[PDB]
Amino acid sequence: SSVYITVELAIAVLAILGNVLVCWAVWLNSNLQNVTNYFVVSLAAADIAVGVLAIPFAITISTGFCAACHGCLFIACFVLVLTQSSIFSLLAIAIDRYIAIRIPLRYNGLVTGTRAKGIIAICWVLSFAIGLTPMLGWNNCGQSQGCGEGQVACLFEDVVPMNYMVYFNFFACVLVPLLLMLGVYLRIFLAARRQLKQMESQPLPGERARSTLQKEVHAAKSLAIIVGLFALCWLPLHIINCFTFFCPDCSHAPLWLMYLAIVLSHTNSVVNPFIYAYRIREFRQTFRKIIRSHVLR
Amino acid sequence: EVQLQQSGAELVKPGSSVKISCKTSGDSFTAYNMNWVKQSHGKSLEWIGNINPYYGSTRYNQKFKGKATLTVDKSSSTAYIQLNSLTSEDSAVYYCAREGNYYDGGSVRYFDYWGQGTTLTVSSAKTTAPSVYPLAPVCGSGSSVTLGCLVKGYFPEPVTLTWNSGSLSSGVHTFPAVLQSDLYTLSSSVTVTSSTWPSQSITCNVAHPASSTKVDKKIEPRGP
Amino acid sequence: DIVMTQSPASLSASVGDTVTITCRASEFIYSSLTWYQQKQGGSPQLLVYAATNLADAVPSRFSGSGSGTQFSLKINRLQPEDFGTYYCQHFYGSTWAFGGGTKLEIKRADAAPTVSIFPPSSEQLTSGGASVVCFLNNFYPKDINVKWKIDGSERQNGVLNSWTDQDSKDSTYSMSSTLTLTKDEYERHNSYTCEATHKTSTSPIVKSFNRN
Ligand SMILES: CCCCCCCCCCCCO[C@@H]1O[C@H](CO)[C@@H](O[C@H]2O[C@H](CO)[C@@H](O)[C@H](O)[C@H]2O)[C@H](O)[C@H]1O
Ligand SMILES: Nc1nc(NCCc2ccc(O)cc2)nc2nc(-c3ccco3)nn12
Ligand SMILES: CCCCCCCCCCCCCCCCCC(=O)O
Ligand SMILES: CCCCCCCCCCCCCCCCCC(=O)O
Ligand SMILES: CCCCCCCCCCCCCCCCCC(=O)O
Ligand SMILES: CCCCCCCCCCCCCCCCCC(=O)O
Ligand SMILES: CCCCCCCCCCCCCCCCCC(=O)O
Ligand SMILES: CCCCCCCCCCCCCCCCCC(=O)O
Repeated sequence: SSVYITVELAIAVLAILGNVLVCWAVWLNSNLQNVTNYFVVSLAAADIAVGVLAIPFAITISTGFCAACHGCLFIACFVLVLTQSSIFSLLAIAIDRYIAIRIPLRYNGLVTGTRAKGIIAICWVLSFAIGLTPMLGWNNCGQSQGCGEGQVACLFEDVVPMNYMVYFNFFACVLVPLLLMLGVYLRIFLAARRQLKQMESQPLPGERARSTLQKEVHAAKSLAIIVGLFALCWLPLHIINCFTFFCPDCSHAPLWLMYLAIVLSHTNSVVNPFIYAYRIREFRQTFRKIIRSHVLR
Repeated sequence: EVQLQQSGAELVKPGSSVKISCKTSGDSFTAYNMNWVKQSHGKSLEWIGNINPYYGSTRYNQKFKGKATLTVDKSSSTAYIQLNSLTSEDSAVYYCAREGNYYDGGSVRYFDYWGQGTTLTVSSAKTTAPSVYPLAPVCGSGSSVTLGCLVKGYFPEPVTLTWNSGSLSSGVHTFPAVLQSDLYTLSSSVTVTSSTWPSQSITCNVAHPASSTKVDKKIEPRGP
Repeated sequence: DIVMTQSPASLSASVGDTVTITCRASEFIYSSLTWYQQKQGGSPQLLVYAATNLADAVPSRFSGSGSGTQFSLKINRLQPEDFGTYYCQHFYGSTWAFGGGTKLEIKRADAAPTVSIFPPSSEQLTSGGASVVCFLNNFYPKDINVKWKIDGSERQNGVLNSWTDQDSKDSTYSMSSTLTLTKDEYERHNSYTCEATHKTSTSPIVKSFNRN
């Protein structure tokens, strides 16, 4: 697999650039500085780590390294905590949009910068505690050979338990949040359509501006698309592991397929800046400013 | 149906302070920042500052720091601005506006609802009733004739100036008042067919409630 | 601090034609710019927000546009309800500022002023003052020039001018011009002329009197 490596490199460079661009935008332009965008910045950073770290670890583990059980389990599962943090932020954002759009009168005092701080900190902690189950002593170790004495080679499939990837990951810490996220979002959308359809039958300004509503709802859809693509990303991999696990002594997945879900899920962190540029005028204009500036500088 | 109702006009001496209020009805007061704007000479707008009703937290424009003080009584849904050490330059119309907020990916902000405005007049002038002078054509025409009424040396504004108790409507122009030293001066002209004057009685009416005066001046041909 | 600069300061136009207003920021505000409409004696009303976004019930004939430092509001087929003053405001940063405004006035056919001069009323002379008043009535365009002469010698002092807004009926402009003198100053002289110059004549409209 030559192409594969030059690939995971192309990824790292992309993800790093695009997300550094998002964070530089948010720092640079005051309009982007706000709770929603602190969670968005969390997403950016967690997707930068994958660029600088998770891909090199994706590239060592292919070549079958050998080391201490736990120090091996790190490089084995790291992108785990990243992915988890990505979910936590996505959900924080869905909820923030939910307060904003469903209960706009209490959003002012309810959602604050410092509280954003706290929820983010916490979410990172928990992204770790959950992120690597191995590190806490939960053990697939102790059951190549002559690799080493005090060193047991660490490769995902065997040194990574599939009784978790398909249970404490796919079933618990991914599908559930993703799902009540789909819920919160559909609730926002249906409700907003209801009250718009209502504002129509009663000439404005009945309660709040229709234009405003439609605008923040369009923005919510742009934000929910990010979730949709996240799902479209880790879903294939979790399907693979999913049915490969429920029939452990049944069949397994190829090289030429199985080596996708890794690439793909690794692609999940590349697209965000592009989705922003496409769906959101403030980012697009800022990226445009940063690039149109610091290029010809 | 949202409404911002501002307190009434204010007239004060220089050196004093004033508190203008804005009561909000038809929505939640604590949900939006309240802003104040100053309009000077009917034209230029300036942002004075804003206040968060929930916390009473404020941000001022640098220029008005120390001149303006913003405050809120949430109980009454009312926001106040208070101006201190008043000078003539503080004379203006003050608006409260309400700030709207939403997320398009940026923070989107606007003033969607404004108060009717509040007039502040700062002068060291004393209440003075006007001198009303009828102005008739130069001694000794055309198809039409133009008459005038000169209202001089008053304070404060406004005056009410009609002709023949408003029964004389068309052809009138009342000009904006101007300040001469400390006092206002204003004039009005009415133009009529020369068959109308002076065949018929034409009288300027001028009231100035501040001094509680009502005056009438018949326009009469100059001698002879 | 960020500074808005709006032009033109005043524009006259006819119902049915198209108009454009420009705001220019001293820094980069991106899209956060608001347009307000103020009608005479009214309060600013929200017109456009986020630089491109029509407020509720604003007619589609209004359009906002621009970004960064450069913005424009455009009105398509002008309607009579559209005359007034327009303002831009940036919401960028912690401290905000307004454009100087654009006053949108009705264009009508040129008109010559009707000019008439009134000597001091007797009651006033009794009071001890002397005020010579000149009216210049129902002219268009607004631009007009008034010259006060005493015994053929120009007088720039003691003169105070006032101008109406457009007339509610014919949309013309009028102006009063007042020459005040201490009664004794007034009597020391003989003839008084108030002389107007305006677009609609190649020679000054002149009204004079003597005190007999
Ligand atoms: C396989 C899994 C499938 C899961 C898919 C989930 C999607 C469902 C979205 C439901 C969102 C709203 O959920 C709930 O529904 C009812 C109406 O239906 C709402 O009620 C609302 O609509 C009704 C009219 O239709 C009004 O009478 C009511 O005033 C209004 O509040 C409740 O306020 C809301 O609590
Ligand atoms: N099952 C699995 N394998 C790998 N890499 C193993 C590569 C491989 C592929 C085929 C083969 O026969 C032996 C090994 N990475 C993996 N990452 C994940 C994963 C991360 C988060 C959720 O699932 N699962 N997963
Ligand atoms: C002080 C940091 C400067 C950053 C320059 C390049 C950008 C690289 C990563 C940093 C971005 C982090 C986002 C910070 C958001 C700012 C929040 C705020 O000021 O209220
Ligand atoms: C064991 C590994 C050590 C990791 C060190 C750093 C961990 C970082 C966790 C949280 C990410 C911080 C996000 C950066 C900026 C966000 C805050 C903000 O600007 O509002
Ligand atoms: C495993 C679940 C099977 C079916 C999926 C259910 C749909 C996904 C979301 C869950 C249902 C919607 C709950 C809405 C919560 C509303 C929040 C609130 O109280 O304001
Ligand atoms: C079973 C659920 C697993 C994953 C959930 C997927 C979420 C579904 C996608 C919803 C995103 C909404 C997209 C809105 C489209 C906007 C249209 C447009 O203006 O272009
Ligand atoms: C099974 C899990 C996969 C999820 C299913 C569907 C989710 C995919 C999201 C689809 C994205 C729609 C793109 C819309 C393009 C927007 C155009 C526009 O700018 O208006
Ligand atoms: C749009 C929602 C996406 C759903 C994600 C996961 C779906 C899983 C696919 C198949 C269902 C269960 C998998 C187990 C297959 C076992 C079949 C067997 O060999 O008996």
